Amino acid sequence: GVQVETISPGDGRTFPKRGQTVVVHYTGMLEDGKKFDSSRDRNKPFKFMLGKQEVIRGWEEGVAQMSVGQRAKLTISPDYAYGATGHPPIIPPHATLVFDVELLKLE
Repeated sequence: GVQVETISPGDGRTFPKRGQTVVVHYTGMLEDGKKFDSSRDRNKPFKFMLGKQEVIRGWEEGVAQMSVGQRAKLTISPDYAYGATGHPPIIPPHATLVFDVELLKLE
């Protein structure tokens, strides 16, 4: 599944719902800390629609548990990420992923 650990608190009140668009900054890392992707490096927040299945399951279910303004560490099992096949060569088979996610706003 996905484990959500707070880095810094959000408002504690505004949680995203299915169909809403979330705006986030994120960094994705493998278990040894290697970064594989980051919106901060592009200086461009990332948007996705909750429930559209346009991101991996853990990032979706994890952000659903975040409030606006929160920054959190999401640890995601491979079955909630890229599974047995992965995303070669950047994501190996059966990889647990760690994302640092900041929920900036809902649209």
